[PDB]
Amino acid sequence: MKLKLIVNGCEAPDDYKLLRTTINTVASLRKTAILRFNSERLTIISTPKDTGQLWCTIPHDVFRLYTVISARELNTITMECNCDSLLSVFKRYDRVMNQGSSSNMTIKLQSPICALGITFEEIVHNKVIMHSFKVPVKLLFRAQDTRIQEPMINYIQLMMYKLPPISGEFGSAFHGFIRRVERYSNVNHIHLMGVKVELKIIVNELDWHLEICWNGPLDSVISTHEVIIRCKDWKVCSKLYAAFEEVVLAISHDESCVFHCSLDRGRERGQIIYYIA
Amino acid sequence: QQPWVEKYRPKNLDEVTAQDHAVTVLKKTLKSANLPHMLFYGPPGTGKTSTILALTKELYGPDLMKSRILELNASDERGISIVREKVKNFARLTVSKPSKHDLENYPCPPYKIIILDEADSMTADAQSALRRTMETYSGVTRFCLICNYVTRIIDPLASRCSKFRFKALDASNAIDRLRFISEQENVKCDDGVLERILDISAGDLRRGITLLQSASKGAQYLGDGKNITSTQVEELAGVVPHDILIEIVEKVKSGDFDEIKKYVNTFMKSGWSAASVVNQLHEYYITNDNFDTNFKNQISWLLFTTDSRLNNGTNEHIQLLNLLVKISQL
Amino acid sequence: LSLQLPWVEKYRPQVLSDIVGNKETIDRLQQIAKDGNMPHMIISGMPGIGKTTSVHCLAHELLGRSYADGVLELNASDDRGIDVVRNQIKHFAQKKLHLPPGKHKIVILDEADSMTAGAQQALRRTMELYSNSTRFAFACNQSNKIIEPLQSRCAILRYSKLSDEDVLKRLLQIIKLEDVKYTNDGLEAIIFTAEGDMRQAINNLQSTVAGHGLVNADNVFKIVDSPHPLIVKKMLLASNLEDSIQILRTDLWKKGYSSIDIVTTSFRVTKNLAQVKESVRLEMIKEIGLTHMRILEGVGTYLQLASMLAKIHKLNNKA
Amino acid sequence: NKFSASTVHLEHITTALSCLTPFGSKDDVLIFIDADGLSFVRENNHVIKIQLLLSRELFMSYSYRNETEDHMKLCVKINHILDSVSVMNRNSDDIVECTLSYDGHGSPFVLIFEDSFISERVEYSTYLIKDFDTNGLELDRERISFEAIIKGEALHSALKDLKEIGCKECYVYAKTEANDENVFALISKSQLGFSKIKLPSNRSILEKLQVFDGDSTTVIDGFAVIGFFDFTSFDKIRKSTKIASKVLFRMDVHGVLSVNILSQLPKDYPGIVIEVCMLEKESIDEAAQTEIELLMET
Amino acid sequence: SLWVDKYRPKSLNALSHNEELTNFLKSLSDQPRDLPHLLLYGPNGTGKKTRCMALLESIFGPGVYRLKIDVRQFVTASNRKLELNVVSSPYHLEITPSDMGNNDRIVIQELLKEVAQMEQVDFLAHRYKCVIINEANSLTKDAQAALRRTMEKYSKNIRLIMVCDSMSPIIAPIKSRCLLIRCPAPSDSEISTILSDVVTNERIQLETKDILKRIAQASNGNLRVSLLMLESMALNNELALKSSSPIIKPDWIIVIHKLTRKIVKERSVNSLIECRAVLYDLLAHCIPANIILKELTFSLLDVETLNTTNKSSIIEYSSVFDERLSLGNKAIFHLEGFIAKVMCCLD
Amino acid sequence: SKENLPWVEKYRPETLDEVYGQNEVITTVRKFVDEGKLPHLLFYGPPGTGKTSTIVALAREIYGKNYSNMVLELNASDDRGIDVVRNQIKDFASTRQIFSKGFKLIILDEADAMTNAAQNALRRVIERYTKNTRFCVLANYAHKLTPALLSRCTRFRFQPLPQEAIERRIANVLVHEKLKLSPNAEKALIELSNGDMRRVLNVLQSCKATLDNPDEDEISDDVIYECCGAPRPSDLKAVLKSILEDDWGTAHYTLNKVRSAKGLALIDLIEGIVKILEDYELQNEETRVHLLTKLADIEYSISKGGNDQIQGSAVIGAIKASFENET
Ligand SMILES: Nc1ncnc2c1ncn2[C@@H]1O[C@H](COP(=O)(O)OP(=O)(O)OP(O)(O)=S)[C@@H](O)[C@H]1O
Ligand SMILES: Nc1ncnc2c1ncn2[C@@H]1O[C@H](COP(=O)(O)OP(=O)(O)OP(O)(O)=S)[C@@H](O)[C@H]1O
Ligand SMILES: Nc1ncnc2c1ncn2[C@@H]1O[C@H](COP(=O)(O)OP(=O)(O)OP(O)(O)=S)[C@@H](O)[C@H]1O
Ligand SMILES: Nc1ncnc2c1ncn2[C@@H]1O[C@H](COP(=O)(O)OP(=O)(O)O)[C@@H](O)[C@H]1O
Ligand SMILES: [Mg+2]
Ligand SMILES: [Mg+2]
Ligand SMILES: [Mg+2]
Repeated sequence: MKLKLIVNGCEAPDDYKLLRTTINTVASLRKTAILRFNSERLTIISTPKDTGQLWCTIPHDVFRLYTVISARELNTITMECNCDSLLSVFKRYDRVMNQGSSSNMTIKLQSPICALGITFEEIVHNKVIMHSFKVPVKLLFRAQDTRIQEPMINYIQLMMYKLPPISGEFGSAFHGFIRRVERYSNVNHIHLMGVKVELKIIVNELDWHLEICWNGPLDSVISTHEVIIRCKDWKVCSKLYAAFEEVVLAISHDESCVFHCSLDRGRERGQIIYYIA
Repeated sequence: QQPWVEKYRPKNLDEVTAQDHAVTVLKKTLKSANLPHMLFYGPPGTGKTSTILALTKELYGPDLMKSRILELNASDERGISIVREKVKNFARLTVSKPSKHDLENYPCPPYKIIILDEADSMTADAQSALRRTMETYSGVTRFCLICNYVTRIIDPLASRCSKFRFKALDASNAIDRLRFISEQENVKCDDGVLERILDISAGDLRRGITLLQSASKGAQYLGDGKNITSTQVEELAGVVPHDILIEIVEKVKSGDFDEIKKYVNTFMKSGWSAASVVNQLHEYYITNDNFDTNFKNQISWLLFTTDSRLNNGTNEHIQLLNLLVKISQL
Repeated sequence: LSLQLPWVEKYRPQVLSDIVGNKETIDRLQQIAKDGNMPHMIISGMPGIGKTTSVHCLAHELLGRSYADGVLELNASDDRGIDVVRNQIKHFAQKKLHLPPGKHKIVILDEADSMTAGAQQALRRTMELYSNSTRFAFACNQSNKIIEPLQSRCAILRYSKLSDEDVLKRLLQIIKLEDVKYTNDGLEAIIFTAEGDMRQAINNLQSTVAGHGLVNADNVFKIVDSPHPLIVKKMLLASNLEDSIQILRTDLWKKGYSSIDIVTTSFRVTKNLAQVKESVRLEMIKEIGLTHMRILEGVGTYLQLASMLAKIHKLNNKA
Repeated sequence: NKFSASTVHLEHITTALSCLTPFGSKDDVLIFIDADGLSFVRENNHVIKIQLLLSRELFMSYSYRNETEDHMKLCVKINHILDSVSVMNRNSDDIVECTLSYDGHGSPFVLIFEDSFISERVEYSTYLIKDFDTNGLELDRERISFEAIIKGEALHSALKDLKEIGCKECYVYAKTEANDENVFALISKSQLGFSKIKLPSNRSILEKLQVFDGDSTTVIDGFAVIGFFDFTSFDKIRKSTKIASKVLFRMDVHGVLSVNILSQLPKDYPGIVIEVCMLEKESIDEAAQTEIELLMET
Repeated sequence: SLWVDKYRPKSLNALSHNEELTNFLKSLSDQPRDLPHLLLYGPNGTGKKTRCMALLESIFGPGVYRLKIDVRQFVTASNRKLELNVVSSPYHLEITPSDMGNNDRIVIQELLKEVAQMEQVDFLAHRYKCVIINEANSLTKDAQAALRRTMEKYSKNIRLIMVCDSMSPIIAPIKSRCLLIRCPAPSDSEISTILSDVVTNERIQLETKDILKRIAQASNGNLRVSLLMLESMALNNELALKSSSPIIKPDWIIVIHKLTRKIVKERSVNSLIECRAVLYDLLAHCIPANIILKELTFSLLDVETLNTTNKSSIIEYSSVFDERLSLGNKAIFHLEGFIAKVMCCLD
Repeated sequence: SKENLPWVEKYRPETLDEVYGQNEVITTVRKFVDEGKLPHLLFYGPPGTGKTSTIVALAREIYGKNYSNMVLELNASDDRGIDVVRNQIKDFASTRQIFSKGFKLIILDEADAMTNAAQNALRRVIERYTKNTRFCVLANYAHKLTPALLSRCTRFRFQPLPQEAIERRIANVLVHEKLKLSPNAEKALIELSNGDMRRVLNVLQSCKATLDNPDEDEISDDVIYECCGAPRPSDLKAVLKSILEDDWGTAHYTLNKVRSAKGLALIDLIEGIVKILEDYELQNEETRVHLLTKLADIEYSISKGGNDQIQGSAVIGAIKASFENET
């Protein structure tokens, strides 16, 4: 049950910013989150159990230290933690490194309800200020842990589209495409479309009908594909794409939608999957 | 494929049978454009929803159907606020322009239709907000109210709507549709059948088609290739056999309370619905010639009271025992 | 068109001497207007007997030329919430307008029965603290709709239904100022159809003189009908069923009265019916309610009213 | 289609549309489309009416292929256009291009926005025209009691102060003196009591104040023009005065007030002519005007 | 474990009560494509739910008995944040909306309108999902009005098999769109045979097999009641059914019998107040008032000291007050009225 | 475009001279208009009597082309709450008249659907602004109106439409549609009308649709009875003769044959037999009581469903057991 990890944001900016990308998303989705500390990999889960589910994979090489032992299989212990407190602590460290510092995070599992001893250091300008925090968490049981499994997605003859990276010429154009529907206050359903490559945001209602289009180039690695989604999930998709260069969009015909995000750390790659029903 | 009730649902106004006083007017409406506000009322399973959904098709066409039709049933919210905003805004909406194909094929009337199915389940406050909506925008939109109990529609709303009563589908005017459906499904029936199915199902073609489907699904399960007889139809309909109802009658004739109570306790264990045994007793007592005028005059009111009490959702055992004990004291 | 006001507003009394009826109360109001010391009062009664024109005239006479900045009339058409009581009424009470000795500011809270509870509970403190300068004149139709602590500090003035002579005097004054031709039976019919309501007497007289000119029984009864409670009472107090069904049909069904209106009026008439045994009255109430339920459920037919009358006669003859 | 209009100055259209938001933001807006341009006529409770004027020179393109009819009237919900045109036209390298079109009756009003790589399209289904005459809420051209021209900033400050002090009711003064002195104040009845905001007589604020004898020709001095207006309707011009340089005020003897917002992008187009007609209250009270006069005396 | 849920048949061939009802369910399951909406009605404890499960097993194959329980949240107009457990499984869904209360409309308009608009297109046969509505007779006449069109329009992707007893308070439109399947209660011979199967399987030592017949006649055609009685008697007698084993009965039944004895013996106002106290005690235990009235009537009719006139008056008052309770709000008034009328008629 | 309208709305009286039936009300409001003083009006009557047409025609005559800016028509389709009463009606009444030199009109249709809170706030609005605005209240149920609002408004009763007015409107409709109506069919239409012109128009339109050639054929009584699905006047007396003169075996057969020849409904036969028996000279005073109290219960049970044959036999039993008293 002994859990201890060390994070250094300045040492590795990518894996650290993906950790910022995972925490902000689980804060924006809903309160509380599920953290399974597998001996080789971390996975941050927000299961509402219609509402979407996020499954972000975090490897073990991202942190300087990943000592994890438990009596369960593969040293797996699963936490339930209120996301507001850890988000506040994480923002505090963001301000700590913004003011100028290179200190690391010492996170230890100090004691079923437990807490994490997230302690770090900050220097103002050659002064020593110790920041100590304790976020109360609960220990998920193994029988409760196996009740949570990642949603499955198939494409017998469906269609995944390669979203252009945000660092390219068309990245800002596609970001504006995704955020264009977010400007309207009175929108609750968006109807995505798939033609094989064009994708359109259609919002048809009793007296008004949006039909936004993307006329730029698109890629689909290797038939109609339409789905009805909520606007908040589209906002989460916007936020996920804004922080990812490699974004994968797959659309199922009246079944589901999946927002796949991947960071090429090469090394195991960190991936974020947003299952949407 | 699909249940026979949905497979053989009328698609055009030429398959709605036995309602020749309300279909001819709607078909004359096809040529003109003066469709009035309609109030469809009648017994359940008479074809009102199968008539409006066919008239809408003939009037508009599949492509114009999604744009010129708004359907609101009891399965969605129809409160005073909903009537005041959604229905009013749809009525205020301008008539959509038909396409060239729609104009060249379908009549395309210059109005839209708001169908309010199961309007008897609407509160009298929400019904009062339609009174001026169906009159101010009567030239841009049309209204069709469908219900089974016309008394639950307020008089101001019933005044503005043309009333079309859908007749009960008995074995005389709905026999042709059942015989067409049976022949289309290769159902081999005896003589007398298809006239007993339409009699057990009193004024309801939906039940008369479901019972025929149920009788065929067993006939094709046995595999002997025999004709469906008039006893199986009652066996899957719930009609009490004429040997148990006879025991009921001959136990009523002997006015001993305890034996009647014991036989009713045994009878209720067989699962028979009281609404069917009361009906069969009504037929037996009214049609019999061994009972005088006073006995029938009292039995009519007794059976009427029992049926009215059973319609309110009461215990079948208590009401049936009370009815039979009262009959035994006549 | 024309600027000619309706006679209800054209002949609204502007002095306390022109308000007929309740002589013992109007005289006391005049005594208050002369002396000056006006206590907090609650004027209640039936509609149209002169409860508003009395308070307004009393305030006018009591304040003279200071009426514009000495009164604060808050009706139900204004937002008489708790915020208004806490701000506008408080600031009007805190005003230090100088008045002749004995005179006081008047807050005419007309239609105070529709005021909310928190507003009245704040009004409690408003009249508790600022009582030496401003006075509150509540005008209502039902005194029980004002909370008991507010009624404790006030003086209750119960206006009554106007008789057949005060209304006749006011009608004769109007007919003298409008040169209206009349006959005694027509004026008596107007009084009978008014039911102690001066407003509904003036309106009927104006309608009759506009439609026909001469005020006789025929010209009156051909434009304004006899009161339907008095026809429902005649229907419910008959002897035979064939004589009550006639008054039901030919006087309430072919005339245009809804069945629910007939039942609602029948309940009120039964509640006030006299010379009827209490068992008979409660049975009649039960039979009227059983038909009211059926009419409210949808079956508002003449057959149901006939059945209700038949059951009333059944309970009358033996039960 | 039968009508098409495109532009890039989305800020101007957004400012014009935001002047119709004070009148609810949850109802219907009626649009005129003729050769001169396109307008938004909005009325509330038949007591106040606001009318925009977007000239054809404002847009780069204005075709109006409707040869059959002189003008086209359509009725749509106002909130949706307010939300749509609020693109703020960011990323100045790629200017968001507007496209307004309307094919005719039965066709929806189209708002196509082009972001070079993005071409979104919004369709607004029109509603049936309510049987109301916009000519009712109009002022005389022969019965003007007074005509005043006031700069936008001072008037906007006056309305802001009136809103801040509550101002449940408002009054208007217009008196001209024979010694070229012109007085113009917005007297208000609020929680505070009796408050007066006197506009300065200098030509930088009061360019021209002329009081007539109900004939719009005579110049009578020493007379006063009194207009009792509900501040609920008078506050609707506050947002319109935030974009105006000069405001024209005209009232007649029949109790209607015409606030003419003069707003001063293409060179040919004059601007947004915003006209806010307003009805005067009946003012059954008679001593209130006497008190207004006495307050203006001292 | 409970012997009711440990010997429940899990197939159409393991259901031994009515050979005629199994041969009809097999005919229904032969061609599952055209399965109509079904309404199973019969006496309680017959096994209508078990036969529905067997039909679902014959249609969708095995795997209909692995039930996953999820709680769905529904919000009313007043934002009361109501609650309802939704027992579900592969290929079928089970709901008892009547438990939600008078707000069953808010669940039959959400669950039955969201699973009927899913089309169940998996990876191409859309098929249909069978929804079982337990206690279909407890709906408030507004859940059925919003259900008739729901199951009529979306019949392609959903099928409804409603389970109920005494289908009187079910409206005519619902019964018109549903195929009515009667489930008669087993005779004492079949119940005795089933109890014999249980006792040889459980290895309990019975003597005088007549005891199983006694349990069958005491259960009144209720397999659940008979099995619970058998288990209680075996456990209280240490797995040895002696010939004088006491046939245990529900406590509320004995209390209702004592109430009937008090009514027969004492007929006064104070006895009526004691009867009210007993009725309030029974009502505090969530026992339906209709069932209480039925038991009271059929226990007062079993008294051997009452003549035919008294029994006829009792049954007439029972019918009248049952109809009154069906159209009322507070049942204590109707129960007291029935008891007072019985007391007045007896003396 | 007026020919694509339903006959109910196509033949709406545009002027006050096209409103038939109500004469003492029209001839009073016309004198009110000509004199120049229009008091606060209340229009009461059964549905389809012509209240909403009379008030609109009166306002059109008063204002002419200024109808739009001087009439505030509010009905049950609008949220006529206390907030609306204080925020729209009050400022429509407060503002000065728009060029007409007279008064404004506020028409509150279906005022019986207004709440008591919104009706107790309109009283002082009516009283205060009487000089420059007037109020017309239209309702069919006067028990939902507050007594003070009923006292502030002059009451005009719209009687059910007489036979002569219905026949004179029928003549105009026949002239405009080039239709022909048999003398025996006009009486049937008037009898089924129950004083409602909307029923006249809605039945006549379906009668025209029923005719194969609407330019040569005539609308007989058979056409009307088939279109509206009502029992013939002979089928209502044959059933009663069988019930009151035959046995219990042939009366049932006659009833079920009458109800199956043309598919007639039980409730229509009940309401026809009631009207036929109301003219009877029953000399027991208990036969009438039994008939009413039993046929009303059967009518109430019919409205909630149930077995049709059981209720049909109950009608025969209730009519037979009642006349046993008379004999
Ligand atoms: N005249 C008819 N001709 C042919 N089929 C009919 C007719 N009347 C009813 N049906 C059949 O009855 C079934 C149900 O018809 P619907 O019109 O949907 O029911 P309904 O008349 O609306 O009764 P409700 O919904 O309880 S009010 C369908 O299978 C129809 O085909
Ligand atoms: N006693 C009276 N003397 C003279 N006119 C009267 C009298 N009572 C009522 N009126 C007339 O009634 C109209 C004014 O009614 P009000 O006095 O305002 O009614 P009210 O008695 O206050 O009833 P409510 O509460 O307002 S419904 C005018 O036409 C008056 O002339
Ligand atoms: N006296 C009449 N003369 C001619 N047509 C009439 C007459 N009365 C009613 N109608 C017709 O009936 C239609 C409906 O009547 P309306 O006046 O609009 O409603 P209403 O009579 O006021 O009934 P309510 O109370 O509003 S449901 C009118 O449009 C006319 O076509
Ligand atoms: N054919 C059968 N053989 C053995 N037991 C049965 C059979 N049918 C029903 N049962 C018993 O009935 C019990 C369930 O009854 P239930 O389905 O609740 O009846 P109902 O549906 O009438 O309420 C089960 O425990 C089962 O043991
Ligand atoms: Mg239907
Ligand atoms: Mg008053
Ligand atoms: Mg009307």
